[PDB]
Amino acid sequence: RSRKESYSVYVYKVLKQVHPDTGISSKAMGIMNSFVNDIFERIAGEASRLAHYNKRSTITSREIQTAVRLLLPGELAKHAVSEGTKAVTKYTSSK
Amino acid sequence: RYRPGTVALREIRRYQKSTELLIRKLPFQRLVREIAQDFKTDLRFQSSAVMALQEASEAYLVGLFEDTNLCAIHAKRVTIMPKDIQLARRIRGER
Amino acid sequence: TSYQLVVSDVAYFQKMKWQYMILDEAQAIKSSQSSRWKCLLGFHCRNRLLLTGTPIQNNMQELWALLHFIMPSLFDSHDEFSEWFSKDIESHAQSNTKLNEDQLKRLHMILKPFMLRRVKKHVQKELGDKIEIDVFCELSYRQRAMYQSLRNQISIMDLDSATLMNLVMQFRKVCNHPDLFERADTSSPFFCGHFAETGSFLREGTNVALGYSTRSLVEYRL
Amino acid sequence: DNIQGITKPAIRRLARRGGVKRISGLIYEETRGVLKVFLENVIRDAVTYTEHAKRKTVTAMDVVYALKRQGRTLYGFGG
Amino acid sequence: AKAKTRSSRAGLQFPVGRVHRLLRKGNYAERVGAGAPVYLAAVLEYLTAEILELAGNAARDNKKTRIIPRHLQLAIRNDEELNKLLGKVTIAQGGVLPNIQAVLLPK
Amino acid sequence: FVTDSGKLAKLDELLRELKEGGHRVLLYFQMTRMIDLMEEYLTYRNYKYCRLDGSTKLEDRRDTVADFQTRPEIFIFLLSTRAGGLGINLTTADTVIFYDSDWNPTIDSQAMDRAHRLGQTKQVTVYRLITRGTIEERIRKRALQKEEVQRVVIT
DNA sequence: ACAGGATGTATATATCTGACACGTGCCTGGAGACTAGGGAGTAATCCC
DNA sequence: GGGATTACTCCCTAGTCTCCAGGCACGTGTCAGATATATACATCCTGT
Repeated sequence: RSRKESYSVYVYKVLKQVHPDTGISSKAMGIMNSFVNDIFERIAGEASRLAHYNKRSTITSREIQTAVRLLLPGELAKHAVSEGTKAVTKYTSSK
Repeated sequence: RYRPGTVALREIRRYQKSTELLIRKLPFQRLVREIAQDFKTDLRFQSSAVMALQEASEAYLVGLFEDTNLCAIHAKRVTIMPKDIQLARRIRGER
Repeated sequence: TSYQLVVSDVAYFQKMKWQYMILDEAQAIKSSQSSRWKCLLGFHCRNRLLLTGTPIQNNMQELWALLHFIMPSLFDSHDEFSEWFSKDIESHAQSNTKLNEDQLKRLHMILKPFMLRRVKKHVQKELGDKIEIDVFCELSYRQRAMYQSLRNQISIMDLDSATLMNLVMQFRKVCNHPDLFERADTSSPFFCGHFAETGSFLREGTNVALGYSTRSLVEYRL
Repeated sequence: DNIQGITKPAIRRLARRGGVKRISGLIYEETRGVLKVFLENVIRDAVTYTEHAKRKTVTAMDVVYALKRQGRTLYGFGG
Repeated sequence: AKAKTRSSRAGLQFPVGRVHRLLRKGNYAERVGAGAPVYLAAVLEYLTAEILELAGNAARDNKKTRIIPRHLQLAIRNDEELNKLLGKVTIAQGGVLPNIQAVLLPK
Repeated sequence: FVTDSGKLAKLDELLRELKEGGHRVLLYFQMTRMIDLMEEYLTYRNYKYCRLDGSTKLEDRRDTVADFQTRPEIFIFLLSTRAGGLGINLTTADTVIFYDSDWNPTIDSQAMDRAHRLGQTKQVTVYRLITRGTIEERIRKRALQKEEVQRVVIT
């Protein structure tokens, strides 16, 4: 059958978290999926270029953070770095 | 008979609220295949491909019409003329 | 198949040619001004077997939509039965006064075809008997009070909640039961103190805790 | 001659959505030309992607890639 | 040994392991740190939430309980930062912002 | 609560009488919120009952009427009058109460036939509740005249 | 301008279809435990 | 000052077998909506 992966269930969970009583259309679902894919490619690309610029062969959380600081503008970037730091800290603690 | 300008504004309010495609489907398809027949013989087109082409096309044309309108207003006129389109394209770096 | 199906599939099945249309229940086709009856018109059917419960209400537009739709040569004669619709309104007047004979023998001519009656007497002779018992009732004081409150309502509205079928079918409801018209739910005495109002319903889902929040608005500050 | 398929009231509608009150007569032919060039480039790149994939059917993903490489990313069709 | 997901340990919803796999097999670097997938998943989930929130607001404004592309477009084109983020992005079936110039208004 | 009506009062008396008679009866009514409030009345005065309107799905309709017609003890139905005109079977029912008399006699007699079936064993009596000086007497008269014209034409 | 018959409205039910929604079998990619090569951290130091 | 380079200990991630469950593919149900019926009155449009 060749299963094709997607970010559907995840953006659905997020939707239920922020708006428990709202729905989502299939078109908008695909749009959100393409959105997350695009940003993923952007941040990962910029992180890759960052690693290559400093003669490093490993993309750590630092490269990701700098990439987010370069891509996302202003307060969006601030909250992004905030959530990222919280997540990586909570992951570091809870083994 | 309305004064010449009211129906126009009503149309602007009408189509700025809508999201469905404006250009007819089949003529755009025929145009797509006519332009494509100079790159590859006996081309087969997915419906979603044609729809994507039309979405991007209409989006591009509307975006260009906004800038064109801005060029028209900048010259103290309420009528878009080919000079405005050419100027918009020129500043955008396409001509 | 069924009826909303053939009001959907009418543009298809008009290309299909038929020798036997069999309408089993034309008390679903009981009237004209009927999109179902009109889509039943537009087919090419040599035999249209018409069946129903029975003939029903003696407005006889029912009997029009039977008699003209089923057969030619009465096919437009239901508008001659518009002059017999003058007969149909004096059919109420002869429900008062049964002493006329103008169409009944003509219907005996008509109903030797077009109809075929097997009677209850053929079938109830197997069965036993059924008897209606009529029991009258009254209006209670509150019930008659709301009924002439409705009569005061037609006094104030022929001269709120003024729907005409609020009038007739709420005459019916206040025959039935007065509390369908809105009743107060289980009461209590007034409360003077200061409790704590719940914010919303969609937050405290399942595991909530009640708190004794009862304080008096009268305070004494020391 | 399918470029004339894009009609005058269609271009008018697009201008309305763009927020245009009065439209010149020389606008329509210009619009047909611009659309023709745009479609030329996009479809050229798309067919290139198609031929690289050894396919005779240009898919929607080919259009998405073509638009993405021209700096006009399109959401709602994959990618 | 009672396995648990990396997304649960990071307190996120977006798949950390999937992101890690994509980074590894995405030709981005020879090696990838352990903080990279959780950080990236966190940023993606945050951005997702920020759009879905405003989209839900725009959906509520149109008396609709299902977010459509139009609501997404209205959400992005009003948020200046989100608009800058998706400036070269065309949202399908999203239409445009209702904006009429003052000069074209009736006299 | 729900008593304060004479229709309901005489219904209370006759339901006590038919409990003494030992016969599972019926209801038919036009507006099923009255059927809800009668459900509350009958759950109250402890009568085992079953409900059947258009709101129940078709398999539930046929299965609850099967569960009635297999069980000799559940005492009172609840039915929509007009939606009683299905192909349902009520041989185990033996008495009829119309709480209402609305326009079409053939609907009323049709539900009567749904009781007075071909497989009916005993005399089924039907009680049509009537008020005084009120509009259901008018509808009774009008329907009776329409019944009269119907029966003289197609007798 | 007024009368008459059309269409319109209202309150209450009903049937029947549409476009959603939820529910379940089941594969494969993620998680766990592990070693060890090595990129990276880090102190040291020339010198642009 | 601080960027380049160098010497060097080491923690961190690729690698691999096992394996188990979250998520894909595809299944059954639920109101929403439409269209009816029926009973009067209400009302509007047109003609007389």
